[PDB]
Amino acid sequence: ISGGDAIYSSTGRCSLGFNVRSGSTYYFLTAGHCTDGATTWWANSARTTVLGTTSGSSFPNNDYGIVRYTNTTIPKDGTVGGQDITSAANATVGMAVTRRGSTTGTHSGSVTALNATVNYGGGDVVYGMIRTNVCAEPGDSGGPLYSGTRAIGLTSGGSGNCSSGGTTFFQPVTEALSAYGVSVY
Amino acid sequence: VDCSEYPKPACTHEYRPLCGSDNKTYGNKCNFCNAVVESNGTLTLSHFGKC
Repeated sequence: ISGGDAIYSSTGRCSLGFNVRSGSTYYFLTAGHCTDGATTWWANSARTTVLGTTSGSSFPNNDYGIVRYTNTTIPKDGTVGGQDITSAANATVGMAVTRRGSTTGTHSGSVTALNATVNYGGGDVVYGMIRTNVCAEPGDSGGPLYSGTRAIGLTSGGSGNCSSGGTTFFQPVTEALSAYGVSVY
Repeated sequence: VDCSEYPKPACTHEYRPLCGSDNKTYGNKCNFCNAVVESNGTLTLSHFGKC
């Protein structure tokens, strides 16, 4: 399983962000709004292949979460689909980026703004977001935003769709890596 | 599902589908409610889950 692949909780489906680790402990990052209120995660809709259990969740304000792998046999590739990821970096205005999600697959675009505030309503406000002109749709939450072999962010939300075009906001991955003391590989 | 607090300028992208009266599966409640608004209140909920 790798970045962009589907992940299922008891409530719905999101996408895996990046596979990360600390020492010899493996986890995966995804969106905080996906980990919020979720305990167990499965690799399939049938819920027959377990992945692991939620170890941390930060949403709203931020939008990241981390899941500790409990499945010992499933391959945990340090890639996004076929793409190798070797490091993480900070987004910059004008940066060419690519997102992969379990619903829409792979789409590209550019970073159009930094430190954006997104109000999802009902007091669910997230800050410090990366704004882009990349589209995304339901099911793509938590998927990776990368640039070549560099990990950049996690899909949070936005407007529009892939047919008409849209605006998607991402949580900077550097912040999540620091919070949990993990790193990509 | 009530769409009173809509529209909303943005939605999170988790997948928990709803089936609209237009036979389109809406990916989540925020997505569905924004469409209802855009439809000037003509779109309604058929049932929960995919169409």
